[PDB]
Amino acid sequence: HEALKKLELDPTNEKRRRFVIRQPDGTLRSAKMSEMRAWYWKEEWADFRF
Amino acid sequence: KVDHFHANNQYQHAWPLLSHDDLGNSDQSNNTRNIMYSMYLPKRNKGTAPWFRGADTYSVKYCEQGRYEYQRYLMINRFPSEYRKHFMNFLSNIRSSSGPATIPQEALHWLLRMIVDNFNPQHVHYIAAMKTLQNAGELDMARDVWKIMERQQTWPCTSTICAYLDVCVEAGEKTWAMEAWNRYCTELKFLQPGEVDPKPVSR
Amino acid sequence: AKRFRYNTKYPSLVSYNKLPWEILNHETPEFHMHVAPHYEQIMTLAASTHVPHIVGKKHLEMPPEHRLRLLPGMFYMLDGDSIPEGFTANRVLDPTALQYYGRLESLVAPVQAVRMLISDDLRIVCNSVTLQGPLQLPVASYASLASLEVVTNKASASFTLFHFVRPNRPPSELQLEKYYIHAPRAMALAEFNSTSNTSWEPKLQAPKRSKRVTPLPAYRPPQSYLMGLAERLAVVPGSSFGRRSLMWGHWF
Amino acid sequence: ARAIIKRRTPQLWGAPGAPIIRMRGHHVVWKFQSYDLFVEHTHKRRNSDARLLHYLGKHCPHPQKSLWSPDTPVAQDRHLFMLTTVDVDAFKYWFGVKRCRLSMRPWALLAKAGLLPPSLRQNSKIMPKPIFDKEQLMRYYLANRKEEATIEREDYLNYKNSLVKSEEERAAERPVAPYL
Amino acid sequence: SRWSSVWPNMHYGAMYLSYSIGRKLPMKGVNWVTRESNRLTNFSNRYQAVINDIDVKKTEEELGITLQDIRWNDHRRIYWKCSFCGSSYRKSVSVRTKFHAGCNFCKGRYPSEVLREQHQSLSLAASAPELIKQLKETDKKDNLGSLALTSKFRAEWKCQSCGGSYRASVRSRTGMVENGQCPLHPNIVDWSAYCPSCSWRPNMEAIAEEVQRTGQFLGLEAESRKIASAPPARIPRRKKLV
Amino acid sequence: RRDALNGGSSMTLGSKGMKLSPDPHRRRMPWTAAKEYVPGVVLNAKEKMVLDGVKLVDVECVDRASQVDPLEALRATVATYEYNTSTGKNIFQLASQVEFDGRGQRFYRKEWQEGTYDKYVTLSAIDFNRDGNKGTAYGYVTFHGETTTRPVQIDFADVPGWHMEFRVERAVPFNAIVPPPPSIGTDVPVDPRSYRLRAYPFYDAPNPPEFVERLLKDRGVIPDSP
Amino acid sequence: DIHRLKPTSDFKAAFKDWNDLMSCDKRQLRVRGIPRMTRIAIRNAVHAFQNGNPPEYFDTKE
Amino acid sequence: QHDEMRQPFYIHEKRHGIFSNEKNIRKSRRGLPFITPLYTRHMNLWET
Amino acid sequence: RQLRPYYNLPSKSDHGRKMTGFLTPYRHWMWKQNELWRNVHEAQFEHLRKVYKRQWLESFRVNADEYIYKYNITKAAQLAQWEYEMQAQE
Amino acid sequence: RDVEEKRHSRDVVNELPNPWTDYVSHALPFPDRDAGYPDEYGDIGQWRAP
Amino acid sequence: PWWNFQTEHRQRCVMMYGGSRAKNTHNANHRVFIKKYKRNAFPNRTRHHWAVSMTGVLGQRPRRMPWPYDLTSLIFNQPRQGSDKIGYVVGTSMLKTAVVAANHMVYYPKFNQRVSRTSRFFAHDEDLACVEGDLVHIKQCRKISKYKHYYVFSILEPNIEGRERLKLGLKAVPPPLFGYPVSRRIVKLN
Amino acid sequence: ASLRYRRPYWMLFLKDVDNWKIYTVIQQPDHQRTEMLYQAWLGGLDRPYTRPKCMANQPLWLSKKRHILRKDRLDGPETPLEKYVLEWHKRFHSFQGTERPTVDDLHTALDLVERPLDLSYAFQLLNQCRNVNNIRFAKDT
Amino acid sequence: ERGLYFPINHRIVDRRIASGVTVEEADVQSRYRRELRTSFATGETRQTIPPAWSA
RNA sequence: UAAAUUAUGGUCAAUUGUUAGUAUUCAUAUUAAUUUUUUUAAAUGUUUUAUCAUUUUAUAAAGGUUUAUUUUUGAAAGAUUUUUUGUAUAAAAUUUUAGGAAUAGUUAAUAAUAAUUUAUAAUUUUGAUUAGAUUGUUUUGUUAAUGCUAUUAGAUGGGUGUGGAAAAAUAAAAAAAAUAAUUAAUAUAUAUCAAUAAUAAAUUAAAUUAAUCUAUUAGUCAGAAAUG
Ligand SMILES: [Zn+2]
Ligand SMILES: [Zn+2]
Repeated sequence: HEALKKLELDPTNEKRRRFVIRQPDGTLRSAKMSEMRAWYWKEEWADFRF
Repeated sequence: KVDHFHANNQYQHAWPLLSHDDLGNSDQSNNTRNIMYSMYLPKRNKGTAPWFRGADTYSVKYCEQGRYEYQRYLMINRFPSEYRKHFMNFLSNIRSSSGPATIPQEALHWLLRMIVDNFNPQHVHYIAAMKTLQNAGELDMARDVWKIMERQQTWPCTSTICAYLDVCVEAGEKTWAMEAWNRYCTELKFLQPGEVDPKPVSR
Repeated sequence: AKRFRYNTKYPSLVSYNKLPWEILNHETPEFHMHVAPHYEQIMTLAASTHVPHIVGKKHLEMPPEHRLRLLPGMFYMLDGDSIPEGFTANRVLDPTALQYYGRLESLVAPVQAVRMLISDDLRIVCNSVTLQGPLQLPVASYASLASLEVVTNKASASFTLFHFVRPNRPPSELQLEKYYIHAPRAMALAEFNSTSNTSWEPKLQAPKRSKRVTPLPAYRPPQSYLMGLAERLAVVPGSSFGRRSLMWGHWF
Repeated sequence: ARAIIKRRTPQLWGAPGAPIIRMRGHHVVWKFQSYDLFVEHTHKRRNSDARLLHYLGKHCPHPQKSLWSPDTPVAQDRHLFMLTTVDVDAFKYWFGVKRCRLSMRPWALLAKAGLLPPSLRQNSKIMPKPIFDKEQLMRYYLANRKEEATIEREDYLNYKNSLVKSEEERAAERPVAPYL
Repeated sequence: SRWSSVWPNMHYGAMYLSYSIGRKLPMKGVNWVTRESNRLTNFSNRYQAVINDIDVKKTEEELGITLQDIRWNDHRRIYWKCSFCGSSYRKSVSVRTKFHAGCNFCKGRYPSEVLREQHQSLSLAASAPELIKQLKETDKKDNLGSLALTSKFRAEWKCQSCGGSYRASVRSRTGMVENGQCPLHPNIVDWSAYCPSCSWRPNMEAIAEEVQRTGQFLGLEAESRKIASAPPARIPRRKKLV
Repeated sequence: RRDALNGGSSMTLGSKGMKLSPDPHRRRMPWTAAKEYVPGVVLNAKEKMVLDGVKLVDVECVDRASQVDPLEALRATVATYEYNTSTGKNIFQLASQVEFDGRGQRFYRKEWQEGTYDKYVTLSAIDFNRDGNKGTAYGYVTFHGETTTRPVQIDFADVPGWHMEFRVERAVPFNAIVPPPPSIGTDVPVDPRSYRLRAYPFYDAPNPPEFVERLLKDRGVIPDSP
Repeated sequence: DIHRLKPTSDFKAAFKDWNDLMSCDKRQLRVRGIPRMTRIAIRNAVHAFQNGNPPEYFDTKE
Repeated sequence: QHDEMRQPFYIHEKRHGIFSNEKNIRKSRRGLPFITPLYTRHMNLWET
Repeated sequence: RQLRPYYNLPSKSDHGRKMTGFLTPYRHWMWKQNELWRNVHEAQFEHLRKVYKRQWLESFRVNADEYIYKYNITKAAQLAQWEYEMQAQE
Repeated sequence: RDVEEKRHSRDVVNELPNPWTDYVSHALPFPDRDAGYPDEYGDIGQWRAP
Repeated sequence: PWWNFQTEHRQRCVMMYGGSRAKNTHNANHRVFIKKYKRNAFPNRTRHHWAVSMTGVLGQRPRRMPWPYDLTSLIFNQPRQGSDKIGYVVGTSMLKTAVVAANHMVYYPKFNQRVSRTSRFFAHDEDLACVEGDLVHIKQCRKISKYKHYYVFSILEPNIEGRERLKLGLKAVPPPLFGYPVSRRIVKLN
Repeated sequence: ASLRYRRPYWMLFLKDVDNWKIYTVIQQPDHQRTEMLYQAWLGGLDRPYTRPKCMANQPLWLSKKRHILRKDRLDGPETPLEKYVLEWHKRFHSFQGTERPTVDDLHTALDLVERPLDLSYAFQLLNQCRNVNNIRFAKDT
Repeated sequence: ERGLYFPINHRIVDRRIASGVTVEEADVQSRYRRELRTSFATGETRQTIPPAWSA
């Protein structure tokens, strides 16, 4: 739930979102941050301030 | 919803951008920065700016919430006979949920799920649920049934105090029982010779 | 597959899908099919303990108005065969009925004769099974058949069982089950107290066996065209007894 | 159980069938073909809803690239990715607790997930199916034996309750002097 | 019929299919014509191995296009022959001069597309001449004797059973893989040492040998070999939670 | 339901079997329980090719018009009998011959001695219909030692697949009720020399090596070339 | 060749050798004029064999 | 067809007891035009 | 399906079925190596169908416990407010 | 099962949690927090806050 | 997709990033009315038909709609809508049976306004107490006949005038002076 | 492959009758006189009759009436065995009998032989006691 | 021919009869429209009930 | 009947027509269409079973409906050593047509009643019954927007009353009781009513597997552009 991406991408949250990448050698591993962020609707950020 | 021509639920959550072949705009080698803004990021109407449902376009009070606080006391009333139905059902299902396969904890689960259902577990739903975990020797569970009865701030009737007290017997902890004594089964007085034995139901 | 709750479907003034009412009929071998394996447990009973109404001294004497008021369900064993009053007797030699009494006779004194008696009222039928000879049971001194003077007397004791009922009646009002009290054989223990106590030496351990088991004859797999995997087929290991996951001994 | 059966579309038994974790997906042009993974019953009406239980996810049969991560010098990461979104916890409740039938293409996926063991029909054609014999099977169990006192535990805490209220830290629930 | 219209799939190399009216028109009207500064052969100094890998006869005969008629950036779809391996394709001088795009088989002579030269994965001749004898004769073995053991090069070889031509990866043959790729089967040696149909036999030999030795076939024998041979010394075990 | 295989499993649909329940599966379909069926089609396939050149006589071939040479009617008797013994003998053709209707004699269909199967039917009664070869055949069943405790009706008597090795000891007349066989654990104690049990409730015989080398050959562990 | 609608017998010619039966794909078969229900069934049985099932199953046209 | 412009599913559970749409899934004439009226709402709205 | 081996027992009959289900004892033995490598398989597949009742319940336990610990603070606080507004109304 | 468990315990890389198999993170039916949904007025989850 | 522009469309199969998949039905079609009768020959009597109908329900327009927020939901909490209904019991002449006439809520979104509406119900009353007019509470149950799914769950005010009117003997309520509206000039003289 | 649905219930478990679809439709008034004629055709009766509401297998009673009124052939009984053969084909060949022949009633028929004709007759009664009624001949047959 | 088909006057389901019993085992035919009759149709005036001794 | 801010807090509302004295949602525009273009479909033989039988496999033909369509474990999921239970038909809100009026196996109570039981019965102008169009309540189009204007396909009686549920006389593209098979999504020219292609419509080329297609009309007084 994109409203709560900063929650569901925080290790301290036990209800964290779960992503797994099974490499092509069968080894399971857990996501990269970039892939985690891929699964939400596109996040724009540009601080015009300075 | 699903597998009709117009699938909705697969777009209902967020899938990254599939660039596997020319789905029309040479999606697979053409990388499509501006094509996404103008074209595939949905819009507020034809031509309006790209609406971004992003995870940074939601208000920062959304992350700072504790759990289940959005949930308000829901006082749900159900017909009388419908009360009876669902009562006998969560009773039957604390006694036995699945036929032969249950873990002991299915009463406990069914007591809670009675709670989460915004239901009022009667004392019979407590007696039952305490017997069925005593039988199974899940006494820490027959205790947490006490604690559920207590977090409910409920008044264990004589039957229920006897029940939990058996549990203290079997687990062998005097403390566990001393508080039930201190709390509830103190104003219990033996039947003095003059007074009526089974004082009638009153309310 | 379990049992549903209520008939919500049909007008109950016309009984529709109801499994029909079993009626044991005295004419046909079904009567004895049901009342036959029951007698053997009342025999093991009256050979273990004393139960009152079994070992009478004679018939019951009651007017034909009250005959059906006490008898129906009366079952007792007399010293010898003798038709009670107000009855006629019909011997039976049908082998398809007699066949059942095999388990009766191979556990107690073998059965000599079998009759069906009908009252002159036509409405009280007494299956009367007369037994013969030395019993196979170690009848206990404090039995009822022990007071029947049969095990006291030597061989050639012809005692006889009677079971009265009304006819055309289901196997429910055949009050022959209420004596299914199971009492064991203590005569078996009676060895270790009398003069065999110094004669018998018991061994508590096992002896040193240096020899493994001699194997069965080598297995020749079947050669007929088999039904198939008796697991997948829902057929109990011998179509007789066992567990469908304990599929021992069906061809393999 | 029907007078004139529906011919291409009979299942085994009954009108509302057992729940099954199917992985459907509409047949249009391959480029536009991705799979609606979802719990549902066997015997449906013509569409995928009337015995739809619980949308379970979506699969992309088309292996996509690392255009969400940078260009690593790491092979297994540069390989195409095949992506799917499950409903892990309602799958556990349906499959595990309500016992819905796990069809073979969906299983082919979740096997790759790591939830379920790799299926029956991921047949390594290149190795034969096994040869069972009681002599060797019992001779092994003879050789290596595990105990009742190590097996009953795992049986319990693997099919029955497993939150061991640590006997020591059940002390935190046995009150102190004001009520002890 | 109908499915004639379906576009041919495009992968992660294929750029613009040019499969509709406006998809070709604005590129159709580019009436190219070869001038002396267009002429590829004027540019041998820079593009010597682009000159030396042209199937010239295959081109002219089939196309009506001459080695002289070739631009250095000619968009015409001509045929070439790899001067490293020796396979034939139909590739335009444009996507071969702009991008260094070539033979679909010499695409993988280098072990991993990503890190192509860094591989110190050893060569073929200086490492394993027992492949140098089974590889198909090319007269380019003088150069292929440097292909890495880890190369995905779909190299063609002589089999030993059917004598014929079987094409397999140099790595899928040799067995060893550069540290950190997708590794290949434990038995890929024994299941590509032969022909795609005659690689069956050298396998079930040791498989039935154990059905005989043990009266029972269970793939777990390699496992149990590894436990009866390789004791773990100190493999850290996690503090239990129960 | 009551006893499905390995419990209730669902990695397939076939993991239960071609029926999940030794019980019926409806209370309105009593017959659909699981009995040990023995082929009805192929073991009611009476070879008509034994009965071709015989010039049969029908029960309306009673006319003098149709009466045949008694030598050819003898051809007809030998033909009809060889015609019924084509697959085998029904029990009602087995134990019409043996004295006392074979009561007490332990029958067995052919499989009931082959494999781990070890069973007989210490038959207890036989009753014949007007047409013989049909009727009600009751018998104290005996599996791997243990008998029923009452005479049950015997299934697939009226199919031709039977045998019996009449031993004179079991000749039980029409006057004495069949004394039921003893079971080897209960009614008679066990001896390790007179009877030894073929297979127990756990037992499964080692692999027939002809079957192991057929399966190897087919599944391509044993090379199989023409 | 079991099904009266999967007559795999009719096209023993389209394949030259055993390997060109075991290595033609389900689209390589539409290359070879083999109609729909035929080539799917060919592919079924071919992959059954590939594993170790020989097509030893009964013929029900009749 | 977006959900943010919709009141979520779990509110029919919070109204009619958790997992009580399933007993209507398993119904007979479920799907032809009508279904069991699914009471997803804001909770701050119930007439009840 | 239930396979129709060409070495089944062909019911030599024109009315029902030219091939019946009646194995040659090779089949009832081959069918063995068939239906035990599936029960080697669906031993883990039904070992899980429980483990995901040890996992989905030993999680609904914790989470309904926590949902009630929070909906109880909420239930109790809204109940208190109803009592208070009852006072101010009086 | 036994020989596979022997080799699995022999595998060092194992004995790590695969959070897809180990727990059902939120088994109840409803989220732990209001997630961008509408409000009494329809103020869709973006036009509001909790 | 919908948010895309006609010529910027490519592929009507999928939706690439997100949005609403839906079939752009063709509302713009000039539905018509084929006159199959004559302005003086119609096989109806009351409501003649002479132009296209707008069809639907929860679709007609003015868009009336269900609204539970009425008197009933202000007074009673309910398990399911319509359970509890308060009205002037009107009509009880069917022995042991009451007709309770109580209102619901019909909200008009376009206008931003309401009108609650009338309905003569059936309501069982074992023992025949209520008289026409007692403001009563009525609750739902299991059905009681073809048409009564309700029962008189209380009285909120008994028409004491009426009860005494019966006790004295007269009709607890005089009957309406005139009938239903007719079309014939009924000439009552003397 | 169950005909449970296509035909009415009581016709569950009807085999070896041909084309039962006529009794399904036997109530419809045209088929009614159609079978009024088929029953009169089969005869044995006098007044109109059809097989009752839900019967396809003709009544056991009517089948016995026709099976006993069908005149037994051999109107020329002369020798002992022709009389005995009429009696035997009334005993063990009247409809639905429960008695099965006796070797002692084969003996009498077998001992009424004068001619090769009676040789054939008692020989066929041997045929039947051998193969139709499944009996055991005496020791001395 | 002059009313509903399965009237609710006779629509009754008694639950002091065990489960399944009316399904497939046994018929319980009775007259339930007198045990389901109301105090307004009989006359039961619920008098104060005295207990044992005072009775 | 008080100002206040610890400074944009809680996430985009915004209307683009050349008219013709004036009053008035009303020709010409743009958006969504339809008219319009073959890149989504498609085949026959359901399948087991012990056998002339039986186990398994239940809402697309119409049928004309606006006080309308509603229901369960007993089938199955489904796990044990046996007899094992109380959860279902009900509803509730919304119902069209210019000129508007009477309708009827009837209403309630008794009832496991009354083809002739009792009665001051019931539907209706809060718009009934007849007849007419019409598939019924998260799918669109336009609009900044209350609106206006859309969404399919599915339930058309009972008659031996089988089944868990009549929904049952042919019209998947669900693997359908042994792992068949997925190296597969491809489907030949066959169809339904869905499904918007003119996909860089004109100079620099397609790190392809070289596959389909040769590509066009408008106006020319107002108002871009005219004469013979
Ligand atoms: Zn090359
Ligand atoms: Zn080779």
